Amino acid sequence: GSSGSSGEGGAHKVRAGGPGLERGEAGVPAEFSIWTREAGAGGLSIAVEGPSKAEITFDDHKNGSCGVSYIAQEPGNYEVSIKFNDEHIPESPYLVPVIAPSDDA
Repeated sequence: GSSGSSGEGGAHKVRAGGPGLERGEAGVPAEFSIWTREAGAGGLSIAVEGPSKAEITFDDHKNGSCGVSYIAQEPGNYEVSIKFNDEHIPESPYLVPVIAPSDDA
């Protein structure tokens, strides 16, 4: 069995959602906040994979949220794999269909 190690939460007990996850754009930074007000504590991993290389920036702003952003030089469906405390959540990996924005000048 075990001795006794406190630890509540767990991958499943982790939700993620943002205005960027739903959809993204090529050349534009896609930010998104992760709702971790359920799980007790744990690490977080982000990996954006797709037809091209995507930039990633992690900056701890507060204890509540961290704020993660990623830019895709090329359009396409970037699959961002999110692992909590070394565990795959029922919401990952994520599929963000990025596209190249066409502006008329």
